[PDB]
Amino acid sequence: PLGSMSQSNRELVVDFLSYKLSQKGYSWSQMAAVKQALREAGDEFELRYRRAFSDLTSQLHITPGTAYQSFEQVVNELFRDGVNWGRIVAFFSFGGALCVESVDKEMQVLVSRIAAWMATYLNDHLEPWIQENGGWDTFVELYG
Amino acid sequence: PLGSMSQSNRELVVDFLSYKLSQKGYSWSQMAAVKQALREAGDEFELRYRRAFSDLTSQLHITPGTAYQSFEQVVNELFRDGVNWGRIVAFFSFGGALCVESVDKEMQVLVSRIAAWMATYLNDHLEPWIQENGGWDTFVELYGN
Ligand SMILES: Cc1ccc(CN(C(=O)N[C@@H](CS(=O)(=O)C[C@]23C[C@H]4C[C@H](C[C@H](C4)C2)C3)C(=O)O)C(=O)c2ccc(-c3ccccc3)cc2)cc1
Ligand SMILES: Cc1ccc(CN(C(=O)N[C@@H](CS(=O)(=O)C[C@]23C[C@H]4C[C@H](C[C@H](C4)C2)C3)C(=O)O)C(=O)c2ccc(-c3ccccc3)cc2)cc1
Repeated sequence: PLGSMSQSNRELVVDFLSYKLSQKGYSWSQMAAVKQALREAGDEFELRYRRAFSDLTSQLHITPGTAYQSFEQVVNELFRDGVNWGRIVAFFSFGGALCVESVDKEMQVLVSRIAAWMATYLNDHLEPWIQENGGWDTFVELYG
Repeated sequence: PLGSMSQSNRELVVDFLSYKLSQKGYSWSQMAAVKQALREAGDEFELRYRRAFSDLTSQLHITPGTAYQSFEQVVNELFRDGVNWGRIVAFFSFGGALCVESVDKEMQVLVSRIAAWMATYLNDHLEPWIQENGGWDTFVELYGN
């Protein structure tokens, strides 16, 4: 019978197939294609701007009392000269480094908080620009 | 829909953060850890058994006319002598190679059908073994040492 294990097994199938296709330059779906391009873009960005990115991550002193306001202020400096795809990649890489740092410092509780901050920032600040500049599909075209 | 951006942007955040955490040996969730261990196990298996795996994948070529039974027949031979985690990894890798081949042959439509055959096989055949052998959490523990 179709219980809860069948649902989680389907999720594993989709994830594994998405991975294998991506290794050959193919994609499970357009969403998987966006996820893959953004994973690779973040790696490329972190490699190209290692030293300058280290200076950015050091600007936010994450503690269990850190509110969205503090994250928004640092991220706003990133988009000071306007929005572009590269600055959006830097934004994802920044939230990415904050999560790693939180777990390193045994503050795993902050990971869910960071994820919610990122979603709010995207929706409030970046989504209108993303829509006006061809959506995530254009980012995939440009990156590939 | 009213919640479509909220859903998709959240999905992107979760995916990217899961990826960054995994690169440093951490995991977003227990499900993310299962997914990562299975991705790495698949790569390991494919590397260790390159020649034997080539013999297996050459047994089946999916066309728009291929029925589930042809897939189930080949997969059944993987588990004729019993189930273990390594044979489960080989099953996932097998499905992955069938999907790659479908896209190589410009038949991307078959990838969702293969994924549904894999889910059916797991539900109809492997759930009792997975449960009895400690679930996917035991696979993660065993693979990680
Ligand atoms: C993968 C990647 C590679 C490079 C960059 C570097 N960069 C730019 O290259 N900026 C371009 C404008 S752009 O449209 O963003 C160009 C893109 C080229 C391809 C396809 C698509 C996504 C990627 C990769 C960027 C467009 C410019 O100004 O000439 C930047 O926008 C940039 C952003 C942030 C920092 C930075 C670094 C450390 C602390 C704070 C900020 C530096 C450069 C960012 C990502
Ligand atoms: C990542 C990986 C590495 C090796 C194998 C090879 N292998 C075994 O090594 N089998 C073990 C028993 S086991 O419980 O599967 C051991 C595991 C060790 C770690 C942690 C966890 C998942 C992985 C990796 C296997 C348990 C044995 O027999 O002593 C096999 O069971 C095996 C399965 C299928 C084929 C095969 C090859 C080509 C065409 C068709 C089938 C060959 C060997 C499969 C995966």
